[PDB]
Parts: sequence; structure tokens; C-alpha cells
Amino acid sequence: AKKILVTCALPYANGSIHLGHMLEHIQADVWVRYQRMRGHEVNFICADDAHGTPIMLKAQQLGITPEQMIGEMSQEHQTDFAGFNISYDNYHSTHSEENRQLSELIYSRLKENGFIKNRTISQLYDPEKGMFLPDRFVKGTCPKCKSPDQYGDNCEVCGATYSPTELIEPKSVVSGATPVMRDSEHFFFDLPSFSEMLQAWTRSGALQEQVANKMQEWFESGLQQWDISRDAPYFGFEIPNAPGKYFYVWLDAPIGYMGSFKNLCDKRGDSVSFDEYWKKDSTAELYHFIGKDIIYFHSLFWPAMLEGSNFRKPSNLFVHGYVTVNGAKMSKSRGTFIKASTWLNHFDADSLRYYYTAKLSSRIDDIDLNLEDFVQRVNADIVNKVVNLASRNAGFINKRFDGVLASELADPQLYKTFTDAAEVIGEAWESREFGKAVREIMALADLANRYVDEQAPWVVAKQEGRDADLQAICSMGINLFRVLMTYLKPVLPKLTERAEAFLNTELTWDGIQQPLLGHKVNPFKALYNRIDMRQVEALVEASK
Ligand SMILES: [Zn+2]
Repeated sequence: AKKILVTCALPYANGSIHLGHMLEHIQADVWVRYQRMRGHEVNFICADDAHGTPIMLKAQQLGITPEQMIGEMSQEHQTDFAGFNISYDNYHSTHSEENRQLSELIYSRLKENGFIKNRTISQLYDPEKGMFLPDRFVKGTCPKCKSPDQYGDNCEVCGATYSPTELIEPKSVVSGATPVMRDSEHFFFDLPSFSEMLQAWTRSGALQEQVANKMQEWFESGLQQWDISRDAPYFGFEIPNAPGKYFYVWLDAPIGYMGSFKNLCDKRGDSVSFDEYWKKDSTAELYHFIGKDIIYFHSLFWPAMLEGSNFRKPSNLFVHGYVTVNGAKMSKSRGTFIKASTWLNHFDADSLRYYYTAKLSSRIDDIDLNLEDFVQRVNADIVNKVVNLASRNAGFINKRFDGVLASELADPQLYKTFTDAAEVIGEAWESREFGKAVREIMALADLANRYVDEQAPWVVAKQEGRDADLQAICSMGINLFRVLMTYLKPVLPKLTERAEAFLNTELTWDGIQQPLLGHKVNPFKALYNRIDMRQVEALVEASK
């Protein structure tokens, strides 16, 4: 009955999708698929974050327009996400008319409401190229240790940090020219005016405890005003009434959440849903799945901007930790910085979806992809626990019973044990306690395989006169498989499709209450094959 709008953070347009992005998009997709299974109206919304100085400069380096470059990367990203079955209702771009109109609208309301301040700043400027330089486009000699060729605000030899204005013999990374200090008028969002409102959000109990604790540190330090403008030359949207000034990504990137939804509504010819979801009086739910590095933005700047422009605020923020591989941050030299596209050359999507889901929880702790454990766990749980219930039983049904399952459950009390677990498992999906859900599902899978072992169909099948017993045993196992695959349907979309083809039925959450009786199933080739460490080694080699 609920109306739910769910986002993931917008991938930056100047890098390929990697396993860190995939943790976030898979986590959100599992949640979204569960919510759809429970009958809710769900809109899963994302987009590429496509503006700014690094994008402008990279396109100039490539000798193509920024529009061409971001279009190519948007296609690459969407191809990768589609390969992992991320079920967006719309994937748009911050470089869009919807985002331009919403950025202009929000800015105009913030300004009319007194929340935009003008301030003159001083920044390093490349007088040959004719542009202000972000810190990382200034290089020079470390003032402390005198090491040459250091970039931005820190030295990678001695570890010192300093303003780039302290670098010795500074050079523009863009042109090689010596930069100079130049003043410019910038426009700032008066975030400190929302401090009391934001403090009340933190105490409310909606947010992850770990997230609320971080916000307390930020209130202690004191909220600052945030620059929302950039000078030309820029790739982005110009500020009304301010020639030569553009919206900085702080302002336009999250508006892409709104612009992507507006695009979806407009393409559908739906003239009511945008306001229904984003007006202050909305009864729809708004959730953002994000990582640890963007908590401050989404918990402080973003709700303040929405409040100040007369829009509703997020219902909650769902924050996850970082991905590690083999216990450490992804490492290019070790081949553990793994692209989504590369992953799919070696493994299917369901394997990684399962592995991350088995590790995920409602906390912000990091998620480790241990590659040895990945092989062991996929083979143990998918191949040998869940799919085994179908593969060990379906042959007898197809070959000796014309594909027809028994007319009654052999063990109705065991079946009820499995259906009774739906409440706790669904609550675990709902609360983002994914690891708890998987543990419960796999405990049931162990109980199902225990049942089959106890009945010993490989013995019954060779014994004269026991056809009916064999059909009963094997049909019971297949019905337990039906239930387990329903619980795993948010996690394993492709395996689920194969299971539905075998079972001749769509799997629905409520459908488990009606077992398959006197019901024709289909033959299948392997539903899921084993993986091995040779494939892991190949993936690692390919990623170096
Ligand atoms: Zn140094």
C-alpha cells in the first residue's frame, strides 16, 4: 500500500563502475525487490553525476565534447548495472533539462528565503588557461621536505599537509603556467541557519545510531556555510542573473534524485506523482542508500536545502560501509581493484549478489569480499544447499512420474516450519538485516536437505514397489525448494527465473501458503554450476 522512492548515490561520470559501487546498488536492489514482492509502489531512481571541472578537463584532454564523453560513460554504467540486474525504474543524468529547471527553482527559493550569501574568495588561478584551479590541479614542491612534483594539499613523501598556496614553485597541472591568487564572488548556502532543525533530526531515532553519533561531532565543530557556485569555464548549469557563474555540484548533484524522478513522471505522462512524492505534505516514503563518505552531505546539507526550498526531507538514510577485498582496500597492484564489467567476464551476477547479501547488515561496517571464502560459500550454499534440493529430486519426478508432483505433502508439519519463517525472514529483509535473513534461509536449507537424507531417495528408488514413496519424497523436497527460492528471490534474480521455469510458476511471497500439488514441473539443465579458485586467479590477473 506504500509509495516508496528509493535512490542510490549517483555514480560519477568519469570512472567505471567497480565492486564498491556494486555493494551499494545490490544492497538497494535487494531491498527494492523485496518491497515490490510485498505489493508496494516502489520507484527505484538513479542517474550519472555528470558535471564539473574534472569532467570538463578530461573531455578537453580526449578532444571530444563533454556531452559525448558523459554519454559514453552513461551507457557503460547502465550496461554494467543491467548485467547485475539492478532494477531501476529510471536511470537519468544530472545533465538534463529536468535538473536544470529544478536547480534553478531551488536556488531561486533559497535566495528569496534569505539562505544564499555572497562572499568574495581568493583562489589560485591559471592565467594562461584562464581558469581557477581546484587544489588537485596545482602541483609544486613540498614546503616542508622540498620534494618536487607534489599535488594539491599534501605531500606523498613526508606526509605534510598544507594549503596549495604554500607549495614552492607552483605549476598548473592544466597548462604548466605559474598560478596566481585571484578574487571571485561566490554564493554560499547558509546551512548554519538550519542547525536546530538538523539537531532535532539526529535525536529522533530514525537514523542509524552510528550515523547519528557522527553528526554530533559535526555539530560540535560547528556547521559552516557551503559554496554552491563555480566560475566559468565550467561544464554545468549557469546561475540565473549571475553571468559567468555556475552551480557547483553540491547543489546540482542531489537535485538529480529529483530530476530523475521528474523525468520518469514526464515520460509516463504522469502529471501528479512528482508533487505527491516531493511536496512537504507527502505521505510517500523517501529513502537514500549511500556510503560512509557522503553522510555529512545527505544528513545536513541536503535536508536543509529541501526544507529551505519547500520540499519534503528524506524519511531515512540507509548507510553502508566500504568494500574490502581479502581484508584490505582494493589494490590495483594486487589485482583487487575489480571493475563490474570485468567481474561478469568470470562470474555471474547472482554469485556476488549472494555473497554481499550474506555479509550485509543494518550497520555501517565494512563488507569484506574474501575471494577464497567467496568460492567456498557460493558452492556450499547455492549449489550444495539450495539448488541441491531441486537437482537431487527433479530427475526422479521427470523420469518416473512424467513431471508430476504428488497430490499431497509428505510432511505437512515440516512444510509449515518453512512457511512460518516468512515473517522473520521478511522482517529481516525489511530492516536491512540481510545477513540474518540469509542465515535463516540457509538453516532451513539445511533442514530440507536433512529431511531428504533421512528419507534416502537413492535407496527408495532401487526398491521394488516404492514408486509412491519416491514421488512423495522428491515432491516434498521440490516444495521446500519453492519456498526457499521465494525467500531468495530478491537476492538471486537470474537463478529465480530459472527456478520459475522449472517449477512452472511465478514465485510470490504469499504463494508459499499453497504448495505445488498434482502439478507439472519441467526438466532443466544445470540450475547453477560450481565455481573454483582458478576463476578467482583469472579475475585477479585480468584486473592488474
Ligand atoms: Zn614533503
